Amino acid sequence: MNTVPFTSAPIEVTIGIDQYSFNVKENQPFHGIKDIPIGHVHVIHFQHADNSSMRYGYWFDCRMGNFYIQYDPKDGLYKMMEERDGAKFENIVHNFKERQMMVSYPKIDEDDTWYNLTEFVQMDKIRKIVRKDENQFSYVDSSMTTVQENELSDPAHSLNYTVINFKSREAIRPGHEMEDFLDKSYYLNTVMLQGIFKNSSNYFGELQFAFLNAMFFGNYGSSLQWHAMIELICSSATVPKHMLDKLDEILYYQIKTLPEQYSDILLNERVWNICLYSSFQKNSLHNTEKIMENKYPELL
Amino acid sequence: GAMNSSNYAELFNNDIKLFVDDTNVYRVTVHKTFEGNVATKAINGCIFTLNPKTGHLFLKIIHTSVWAGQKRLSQLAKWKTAEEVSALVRSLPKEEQPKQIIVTRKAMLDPLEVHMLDFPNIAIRPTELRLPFSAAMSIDKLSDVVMKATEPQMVLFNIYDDWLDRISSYTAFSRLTLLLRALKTNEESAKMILLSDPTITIKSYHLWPSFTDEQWITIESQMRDLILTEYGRKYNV
Ligand SMILES: COC(=O)CN(C)C(=O)/C=C/c1ccsc1
Ligand SMILES: COC(=O)CN(C)C(=O)/C=C/c1ccsc1
Repeated sequence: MNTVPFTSAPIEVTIGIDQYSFNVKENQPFHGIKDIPIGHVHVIHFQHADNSSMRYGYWFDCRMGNFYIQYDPKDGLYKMMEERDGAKFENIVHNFKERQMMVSYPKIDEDDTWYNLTEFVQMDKIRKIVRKDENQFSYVDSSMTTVQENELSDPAHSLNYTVINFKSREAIRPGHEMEDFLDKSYYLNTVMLQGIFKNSSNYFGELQFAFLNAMFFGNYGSSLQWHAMIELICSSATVPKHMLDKLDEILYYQIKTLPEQYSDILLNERVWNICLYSSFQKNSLHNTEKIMENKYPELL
Repeated sequence: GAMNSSNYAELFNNDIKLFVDDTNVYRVTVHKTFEGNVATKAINGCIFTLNPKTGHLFLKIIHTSVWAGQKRLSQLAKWKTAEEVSALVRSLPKEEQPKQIIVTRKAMLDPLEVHMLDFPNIAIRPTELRLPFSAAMSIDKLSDVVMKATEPQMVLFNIYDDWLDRISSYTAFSRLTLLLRALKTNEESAKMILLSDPTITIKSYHLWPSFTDEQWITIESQMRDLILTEYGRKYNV
């Protein structure tokens, strides 16, 4: 179990760790988060009490280094940083735990929610999306735009998601215009899964990473990307059975975890109705369709 | 964006454009089978592709053989239309390729956009106008060449005959649409109007009769009366 210590908490802020969150008052004696499960990526994220604009945060993996948070009063935000001095870090953390100034990552033992949301999200793969190679952790916020969004403006601060575009030469083989547009199996299986992604696990990870940035930061381009990667599979007539089964599980937990009050902006009515009711895979998403109909029947 | 009453004059400026109408591409008769079921029998059709500035009409005849052994024909018809329009553009010299293609029905936008991905600088647009181009199979010489075809075939037609020698494209298009609207609302009456007088003939290389200016005005009036009429007969007004 790993620890992300905080130097201090000078401004009132709501702190998230994965799907948990807690309020820290201005200059409250708070020095971090302890008992973080090893083996998963994690996101630690922030919304200032003053300016609910800009949710922001840090993707990280505690196996990749010792990380802490420190408020920067010039840039005005909580910054993740890496401590290279191992003995200095253990010494810092042990003192803060002795004085009990840390919140415990509160995992219930029956609960596989985080694993289920992150099964295929790696930290090294996450670095391909967020280019800032000098850090082992990745910064994301509400307003960052995607590579495809800039095509339609700062490239250093972009989300490099896989560009998916159903009306593109990449998606459409010359001479198969109708076939490829109505049955996207060629674009799923050859272009994306065999050409850019290699296996069906990498494909799922980008899709999962897209969802979590949408949910935690309200990042709109990530929401577009999630729905695109779902639609590409639902609109393919030929999808390996194992990928469909896994897809239904993936989506099931995404829908389960989504804040009830955010469904109106995070869920695309058109994509979901098409996927569940019209697409080739309309009968292949039993768990996802059951939870969507019981929890968000309005959308449908 | 879309084409409507407010930007109507763009049709007659000097940027090449084509209207594409797919209404008559897939045509069937419906009939009863010996077992008392219903079956369709396809008949020949046509794509109506028109330069509104020049009158130049590229009439691609859709021979019934293209449907043989195919499913979901109404949907295939839109993709076949898009494929043939795309082939047409690619066959034209660059300086003759359109800068815009305006589709008369919105279901053609995606089929055509996908077939024209190689031409990113050609704009594919819908329209809010209810253009009567479905009535082009009421023009005897066009209907005749579609029904006689035994194979796929492209026939070039000038839908304005020689009118541009005497009138502007704006007026020529307005005459054409008035004639097509009448033929669509009441074909027999409209055809009666056009041909009542045996002394006015249709030249062998024309579609419509050789009316003088004064006669076209009378004709145009009669078509407007017909259209207002049928609208009463229809709505009881
Ligand atoms: C430049 O594009 C990429 O790097 C996308 N590909 C092809 C991946 O495999 C990434 C998967 C992934 C992303 C977050 S968690 C997993
Ligand atoms: C004057 O009456 C005519 O019939 C003359 N036309 C046919 C033309 O000059 C060319 C038409 C055309 C060209 C490409 S597609 C149609």
